[PDB]
Amino acid sequence: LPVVFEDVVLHQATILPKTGTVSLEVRLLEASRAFEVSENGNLVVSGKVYQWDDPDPRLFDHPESPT
Amino acid sequence: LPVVFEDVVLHQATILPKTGTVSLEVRLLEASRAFEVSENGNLVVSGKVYQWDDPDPRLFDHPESPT
Repeated sequence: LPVVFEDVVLHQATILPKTGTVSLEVRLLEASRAFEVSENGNLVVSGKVYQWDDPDPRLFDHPESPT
Repeated sequence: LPVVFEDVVLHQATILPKTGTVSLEVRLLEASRAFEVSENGNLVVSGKVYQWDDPDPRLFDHPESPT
């Protein structure tokens, strides 16, 4: 699956504890091409994710050097 | 449940069939306080819906008429 992300925003940083686990939940809206990651009911990440329909190898050609 | 809608948007109008039925699917992201209604996988309505924490009757008092 070649994927495309857009307008990714990180609202808060989750801190992994030394002992235990943290549960991260992902909810997708296929129609609106929007996603949302949450922890304990608190929004942590949001943006837009959808499949890349027509990949272009041109995109990954290395850009002209700053120097 | 006193509810508050916000930034509601309608993308298309569904034509109720004369014969048969039409099924609408609604999805909520409680963390983002957003909702989407999809018809056959097509976005129809979008916005933000959340519970009204502190209702106040003063809001519904009729504004004085300019005439």
